[PDB]
Amino acid sequence: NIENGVAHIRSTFNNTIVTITDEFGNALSWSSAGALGFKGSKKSTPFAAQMASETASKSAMEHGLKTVEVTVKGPGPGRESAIRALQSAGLEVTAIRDVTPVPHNGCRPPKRRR
Amino acid sequence: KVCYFTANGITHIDYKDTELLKRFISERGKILPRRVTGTSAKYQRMLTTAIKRSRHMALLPYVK
Amino acid sequence: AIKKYKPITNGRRNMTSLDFAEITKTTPEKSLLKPLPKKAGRNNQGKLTVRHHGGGHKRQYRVIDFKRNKDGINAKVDSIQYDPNRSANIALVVYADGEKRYIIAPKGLEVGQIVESGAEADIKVGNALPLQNIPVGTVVHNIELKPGKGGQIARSAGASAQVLGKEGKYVLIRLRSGEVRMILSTCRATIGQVGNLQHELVNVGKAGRSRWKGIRPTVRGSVMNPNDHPHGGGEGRAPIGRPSPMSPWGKPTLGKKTRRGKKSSDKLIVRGRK
Amino acid sequence: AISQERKNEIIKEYRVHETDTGSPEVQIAVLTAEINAVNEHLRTHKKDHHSRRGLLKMVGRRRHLLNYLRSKDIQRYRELIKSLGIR
Amino acid sequence: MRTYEVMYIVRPNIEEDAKKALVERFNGILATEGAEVLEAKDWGKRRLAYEINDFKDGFYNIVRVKSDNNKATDEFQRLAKISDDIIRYMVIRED
RNA sequence: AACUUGAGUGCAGAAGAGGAAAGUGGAAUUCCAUGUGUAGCGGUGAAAUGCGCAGAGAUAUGGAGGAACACCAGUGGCGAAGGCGACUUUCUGGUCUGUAACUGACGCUGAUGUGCGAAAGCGUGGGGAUCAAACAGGAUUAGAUACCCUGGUAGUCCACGCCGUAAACGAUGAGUGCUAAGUGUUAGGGGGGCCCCUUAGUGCUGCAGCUAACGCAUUAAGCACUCCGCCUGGGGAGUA
Repeated sequence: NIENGVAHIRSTFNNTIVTITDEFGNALSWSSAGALGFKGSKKSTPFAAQMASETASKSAMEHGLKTVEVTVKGPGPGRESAIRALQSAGLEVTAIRDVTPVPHNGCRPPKRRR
Repeated sequence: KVCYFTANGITHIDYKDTELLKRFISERGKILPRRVTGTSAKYQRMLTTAIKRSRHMALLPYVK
Repeated sequence: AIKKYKPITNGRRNMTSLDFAEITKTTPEKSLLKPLPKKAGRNNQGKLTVRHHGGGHKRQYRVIDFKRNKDGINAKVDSIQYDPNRSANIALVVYADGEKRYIIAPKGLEVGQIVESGAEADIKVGNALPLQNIPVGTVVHNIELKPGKGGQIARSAGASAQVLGKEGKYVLIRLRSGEVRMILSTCRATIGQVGNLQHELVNVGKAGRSRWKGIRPTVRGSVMNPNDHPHGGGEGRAPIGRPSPMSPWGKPTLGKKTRRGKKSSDKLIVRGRK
Repeated sequence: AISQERKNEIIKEYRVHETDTGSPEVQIAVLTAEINAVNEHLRTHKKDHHSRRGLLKMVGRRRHLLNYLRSKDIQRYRELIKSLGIR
Repeated sequence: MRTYEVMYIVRPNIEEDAKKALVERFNGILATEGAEVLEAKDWGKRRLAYEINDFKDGFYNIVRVKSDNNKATDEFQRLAKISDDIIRYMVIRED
């Protein structure tokens, strides 16, 4: 394409899955922190998210991407480093919307640890 | 602070009055706590009912 | 409802019967009754083809309107009656200008309710109208499969299909088994579930009461001789000594799918059950 | 339960004198209509246990008012017991 | 005695000739069985706060009725459910 | 025989997730079908089982089904208690305020009795998304039939019945009256947005007084009167 390809970032307490798709929800490329050789307790780190984002960002430029919408889904440590890893590659981040699903109840949350 | 339902004298909040309700729904349609809006306990209840009626009739967003 | 007999006899301990309270007239009509001479499993040659079928109480056939096609003329329910040839009850209906005919009794159809066939009909229990005009989500019984043939699908006590959606010339319908399928839109149904919803909860009790509906005893194959059945023979009681339970005529019986392939209905079954 | 207009005709029917609302002939009669109304409600909503509890309090109030009336004068007790259908 | 306000939404793609055919008939049941409809207002094609059956807009009609039978409003909701033109309705007892 | 203050009724008002039935919604989870998509996903303290390469995870659209109702939401409200939170309608219970129109003690408590009664459990018939006793593994340990992880059955949901137990607790029976205050909040009333007075709830400090102490203190565990239930060292034993 030319531009307007949204990027979905899944930052959790584990690896950060970063995927770059077009505006109509068609995946171009993707790169998680686990696909970069990162071991556990490395996967959920700001450093790993930095390479995780730009690794998929370079694959986007081959299709000619000049506009990204950052849709972040998850409460993970590697969120902000991921977004600054997209501007550092020159992807012209327009919007920062959080899409972490919030149930209006209606499901039994899995039991917590002990 | 002042209630706006006692100050101006409104004794019946109408769910068709979307403009009046949009002052208490914040940025998501989320009902604002009465501490933030300063409406009394008596009117926080009939305002919540009006808001929920408007949401069902698509006069106010559930989320935004 | 179900009446539980008191254990006055052993052969009658756990027996149960239908209270027959929804029925209102206990006698048929001379002009909508034709003869049914029991055949008992025998064919055009005279040989037993289906088994476990024999003597039973006589029964008169009651002509039913499965093809509800009197379109426009209204009809009054005169009496809900008992039918011996089916699980559900039948209801006499008198049409607004003189003719009378039987139908299948829906769940809460009451005496004196009005029913209408047609295409401009309302969506109420009993009225029959084509599947192009039946809203998505309605319980329907007596569903046709072919335009004008007559209801075939869903006709036994407690049978109900749900119109679930559309395609082009076919409507999607979830039949009682759990199968979703498609039926041509120009075919008729009838709004509502069929009555006698408690027919499935009855207990028979007596051997003879099962031997009054025309059932005959069925012998377990594990006691016939080797020349009578695959499971037969053995000195003593024996397990099934084969890789699979078998049928009298030599064909696997616990799992083998016996639906002819290459049928002209395969393009119409979406998901299946049973 | 019973509407206010419905209650008034019961008041007028069994009032001892004019402007009487508290005599144990109108109170008993009003409760009888009220009791039958909740009884009719519970024919459909059988498991309305919370409403049924208020019915038992009304029955007790009428029973105590009937005991008081009988202990005061038996004539008015006999007239009230037959008009209302109370056994 | 009892006063009801009925608001229903009609799909925004209805044919204009059919709109008066539907609004007429549906205020028709609201005047049956002792119902004496007082107001019958049109609110116009407003924007819905969210998509309803893949619709972004819709016609709003508000009808106020008064009757001590309540079966007029029940008959409305029974037919409003069946009709594919009405996509949302709500009956409020107003006192 | 007489009387209204007790108790009830009448009239004018008030608030409420009080209960039952039937409908209508939005978010989310799961599964299914496709489009894009490529080598991981997931999880831990580290793992691994596990799901993937037969295309998983992710992403977009659509569909099916079940369950619960974010924000409002609070020492907030209602109910005798258990308990009751999406919205609408229909039936329906209780409570509070004011008035003083009516009856003139019609009241309290209450053995036996008769009903209601969280979860779990049972029967019948449905339903089954999520979470899951038990069960399977994978780990940690010296061992781990446990905490951790991966799944997973009954159950969790509905309709009828049955069960009748909970740290069912304010660990505080019900009714009535009296006895310093201060300051809140909920629902009303009357006077001169503010102030004063007042009724009923719900809170926090705090006098007298009580207590072994902790503490209670006008919502007593103080001062009095009526009625019921219960206790008489610990085990054996809530067992015969």
